[PDB]
Amino acid sequence: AKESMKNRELKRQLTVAKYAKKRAELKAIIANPNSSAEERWNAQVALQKQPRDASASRLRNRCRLTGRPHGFYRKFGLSRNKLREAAMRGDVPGLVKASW
Amino acid sequence: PRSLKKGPFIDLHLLKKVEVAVEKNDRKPIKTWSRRSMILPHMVGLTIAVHNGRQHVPVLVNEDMVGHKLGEFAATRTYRGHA
Amino acid sequence: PRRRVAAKREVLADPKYGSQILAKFMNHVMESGKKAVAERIVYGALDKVKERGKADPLETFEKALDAIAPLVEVKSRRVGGATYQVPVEVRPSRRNALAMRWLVDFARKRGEKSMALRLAGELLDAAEGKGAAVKKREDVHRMAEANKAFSH
Amino acid sequence: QIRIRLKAFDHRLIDQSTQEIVETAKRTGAQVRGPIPLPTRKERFTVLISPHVNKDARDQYEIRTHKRVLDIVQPTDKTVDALMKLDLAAGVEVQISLG
Amino acid sequence: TQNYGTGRRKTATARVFLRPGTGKISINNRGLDQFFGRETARMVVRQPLELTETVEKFDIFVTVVGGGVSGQAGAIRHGITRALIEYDETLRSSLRKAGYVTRDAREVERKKVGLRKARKRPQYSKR
Amino acid sequence: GQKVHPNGIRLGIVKEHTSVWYADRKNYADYLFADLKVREYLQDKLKSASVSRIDIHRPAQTARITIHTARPGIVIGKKGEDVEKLRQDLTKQMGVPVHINIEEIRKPELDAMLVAQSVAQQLERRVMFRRAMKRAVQNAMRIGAKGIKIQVSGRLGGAEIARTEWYREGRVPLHTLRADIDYATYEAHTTYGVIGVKVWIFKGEVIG
RNA sequence: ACCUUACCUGGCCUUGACAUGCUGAGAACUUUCCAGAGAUGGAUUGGUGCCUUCGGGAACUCAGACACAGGUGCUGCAUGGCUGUCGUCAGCUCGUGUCGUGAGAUGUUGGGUUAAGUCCCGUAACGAGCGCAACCCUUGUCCUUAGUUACCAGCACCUCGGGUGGGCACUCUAAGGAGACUGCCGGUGACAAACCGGAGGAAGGUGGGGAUGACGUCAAGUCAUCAUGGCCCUUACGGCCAGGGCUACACACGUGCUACAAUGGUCGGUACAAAGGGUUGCCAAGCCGCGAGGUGGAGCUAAUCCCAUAAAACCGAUCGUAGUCCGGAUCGCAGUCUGCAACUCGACUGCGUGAAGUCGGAAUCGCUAGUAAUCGUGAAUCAGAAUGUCACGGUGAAUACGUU
Ligand SMILES: [Mg+2]
Ligand SMILES: [Mg+2]
Ligand SMILES: [Mg+2]
Ligand SMILES: [Mg+2]
Ligand SMILES: [Mg+2]
Ligand SMILES: [Mg+2]
Ligand SMILES: [Mg+2]
Ligand SMILES: [Mg+2]
Ligand SMILES: [Mg+2]
Ligand SMILES: [Mg+2]
Ligand SMILES: [Mg+2]
Ligand SMILES: [Mg+2]
Ligand SMILES: [Mg+2]
Ligand SMILES: [Mg+2]
Ligand SMILES: [Mg+2]
Ligand SMILES: [Mg+2]
Ligand SMILES: [Mg+2]
Ligand SMILES: [Mg+2]
Ligand SMILES: [Mg+2]
Ligand SMILES: [Mg+2]
Ligand SMILES: [Mg+2]
Ligand SMILES: [Mg+2]
Ligand SMILES: [Mg+2]
Ligand SMILES: [Mg+2]
Ligand SMILES: [Mg+2]
Repeated sequence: AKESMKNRELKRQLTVAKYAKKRAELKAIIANPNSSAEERWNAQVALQKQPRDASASRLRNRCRLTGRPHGFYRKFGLSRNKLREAAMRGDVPGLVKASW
Repeated sequence: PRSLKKGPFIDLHLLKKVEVAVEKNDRKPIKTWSRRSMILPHMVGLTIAVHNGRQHVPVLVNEDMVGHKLGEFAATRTYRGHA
Repeated sequence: PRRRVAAKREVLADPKYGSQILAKFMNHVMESGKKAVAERIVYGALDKVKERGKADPLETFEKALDAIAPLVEVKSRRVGGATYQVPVEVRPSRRNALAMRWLVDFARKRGEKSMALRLAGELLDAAEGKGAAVKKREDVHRMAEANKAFSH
Repeated sequence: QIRIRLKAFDHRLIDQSTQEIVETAKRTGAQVRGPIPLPTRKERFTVLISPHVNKDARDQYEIRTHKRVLDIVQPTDKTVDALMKLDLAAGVEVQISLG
Repeated sequence: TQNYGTGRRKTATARVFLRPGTGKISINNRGLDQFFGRETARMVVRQPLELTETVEKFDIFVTVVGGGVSGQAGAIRHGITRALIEYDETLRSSLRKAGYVTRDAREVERKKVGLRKARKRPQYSKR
Repeated sequence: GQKVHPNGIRLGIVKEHTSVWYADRKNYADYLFADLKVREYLQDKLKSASVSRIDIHRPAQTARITIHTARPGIVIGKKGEDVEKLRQDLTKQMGVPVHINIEEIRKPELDAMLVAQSVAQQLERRVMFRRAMKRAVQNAMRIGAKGIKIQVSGRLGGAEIARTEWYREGRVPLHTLRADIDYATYEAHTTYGVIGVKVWIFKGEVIG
């Protein structure tokens, strides 16, 4: 949970949202059924021209409070051992201990 | 293996260097880090020094090693043997 | 257990012979919850029994069961230096359970084509005292009567 | 004709809202097709409680979503909208259809 | 006329209707043999009929849903017994001694945390 | 042995959630993050005002914040030059516009969080924990407070070893789910390390 | 796989990727360029913006100077918080009184009884507290409320589908209640607490299961989730980037999965679940491929549409005890999908090959009823990646004389 880790994940999220659409039509051109080979090649080279650290696959979502890479839950935004703290105090609406 | 939708995968800078190296024939190795790049059929007969993790190993390319990747000719672990 | 609180259950539903003992025998031959497979095996064995000859297959079944239940059982007990083996009479309920367990276990290891054939062979052979189960019963009986000194 | 869908995280206040909507509808002279309790949605979580290695020591949590359906027949006065601040007060999600 | 019973067994339920008839029997609008194929399910679904010796007189209409085949058969038996009780409500004893009126409460025990199954544990090597 | 959080296990029985709103998968995480951040910010700024409970309600696209404090005059002073500034600030943080009202808590010494505040502050002021904990128990039990328990753990005084000392009075049934136990935890950051303070307060039973 | 990432090799920054304080110079942005592995640097068509007390200012961007920032660096034997363990074991104490010179004792000992320091009866002790039990969730029966997207008993039509008109009967869903209390009877018992049986009931003796963890123990675990006392680095123990590593392999151990087959393997015909997830999503019908899959775009912010065909079981045919129509490892060739990118190092598909394995030494583990055994389904994490984890149903046993 170094501050550098959080800073650079924020940078990654900003830069992936920066383009966020050129990638879309470039993928559409590459995967198009009938698009000719030359368009395929131009799309490939254009998409590879983009910065490497600009794809959604490099985003590793962390705890928005501590930046813990592991034990993340997407229903909340919290990690494993901040969710329990929030839920015990009754902050989280709807969350209760259950047995069934 | 990569799908057949896009035949090869080659890096732009490595491809540019390879295509430059044909105006004057094979004389010097091309220094690179791109182990992910597949060898093309038209760069045969030229020597490429690929990164290893500590240095660059020189590989002389012949016709039989076309469909492979550069990183396949640079072992990243030593293991001289337990005994 | 220590509390002596175990209560016995009542599930006993012979479908088409209406014989109380065959349901428990099928429970003994059952493996891994597959009631139907054991059902089929036992019925096939009884069909083989009824077609080898004129004997009622069910009657041959309880005749074999009677001719295989042991009368006395040997119980081990360490007396402080050696483990002796006293005899004791077998409870009426334990006799039939021991008989079925032995019969099934020895039919498991015969070596004919299908398990139903193994079971049929065991019932035919033990119905007069010639199977492996009957000689195990004789071994238990002689072992028990060779320790009659303790008995009490 | 108008239909109302009600969603909440607990049963007391959703019951209160259903009761008040129904009684207002009865007072205003309209007809109501009875409230329908749709099956609740139960989503469960199992979370480790130690900061470090204790795998068998877990703790389990749950969220329940309760859903009710109302619908009215023969409407002439439309003040169910007029209670936009009151039909839903704190934590009730209300969906209106056939407005 | 008619009588209605609701049977329940192992997450399965059955609605049974008894009318005057000649033992037609129909489950989910198909015959008993087509539903329970060569097992004791026929025996268990018929048991109260012969114990009360009214197998031939009642026409039965059944709709069953949920569970497995044995659970469905148990549901049919339970519903049949309840409807038979409400028809001629004097033989409650006769079924009671047979244990048909009682509803079996056994259910699938839930999985527990740290265990493999509801009761099985990992192997426990001590060294 | 490790206990369970008394506030956590009594949710839906005697206790109520601080935040009361409905959200769906679109924006549940956003609302939860906003609630946590605004609670941290509000508790951080106005520590001087004795604030314990901060409830958040979210009707359609709007927020209402109710603050429980023992100093209404401090938060709302001379017509409230601070409440309006706080309103604009909290509207800057939260997406939705914010409505604020201040609800004072009568009997401040009966609130577990306020008692923890006071004990931690005294331990900051180098007061002997003996006297602090005794006086807290006495002031609580003198009026109401049908039971109370206080626990202080750490390097008490300046000893080069950490221990736990706890004082109890009345009856505090922790295994009873009908007991409206009010619980609080707080940290005192001293010159040698952290000292933890835990407070349980038992008001009484509830029926119906 | 890259990222995670904390490690290695090399390239590169020094108020710095991030905070506040000072100063000067300008908006932010958008420009599809070149060099480089990239970090980065040099070029770069466009409007130089908003509010104006027109003195200027805000946000944002860039450069300098210091106080600084920064550290997944050390100490868990300086700590907070959180957790395991004994142990869901039935115990652990206090106030007043009394006994002893004192440490201490009494209460809390004794006869019964209980799952229980549970209760009764006696008693220099009289009371209280934390534990036990009850309150809580779920499952098992019944009633009221309500009948849509759920249901179809009765009626009408029906292309024979709850498909339609319609119905409030039923199943079901979900809120409120009833019910189970040793309540009634016989016997024993100090005619007490209680115990053994019986009737009624869906359920009988804390009905089944779960949550609930007393005072303390182990200087138990965590400084790497977070927080933090002291110590340590500040041209590096801080920060940025590209390749590699965490996947190595003469060996040893722990936990699983698949088998060694005939209660079985293949082919054909057929029946019955629960639970859950889907708008940066699920992803149909039709069509194209042996296949993984590709095109397509309907429906659904969901009791409505999708994921989505449950499997074992049953019926028919074949195999006939063979290292085999068993077993599937390994390897060769050819592909699909995700992803900037499947060499190191992904998951699947087709064709071929077809290993060890014939029920396992000393030793050792789980399980008492819907349990063990066995069969399948779903979700979290997640671009892709589960034989693990957590849940869900189907079929369905053996045994307990007893405390040596
Ligand atoms: Mg930090
Ligand atoms: Mg990832
Ligand atoms: Mg269950
Ligand atoms: Mg071992
Ligand atoms: Mg420490
Ligand atoms: Mg420790
Ligand atoms: Mg500590
Ligand atoms: Mg004690
Ligand atoms: Mg005392
Ligand atoms: Mg005393
Ligand atoms: Mg004295
Ligand atoms: Mg004592
Ligand atoms: Mg006693
Ligand atoms: Mg007690
Ligand atoms: Mg009875
Ligand atoms: Mg009884
Ligand atoms: Mg309890
Ligand atoms: Mg616990
Ligand atoms: Mg230690
Ligand atoms: Mg250690
Ligand atoms: Mg790297
Ligand atoms: Mg590893
Ligand atoms: Mg095969
Ligand atoms: Mg047990
Ligand atoms: Mg199961």
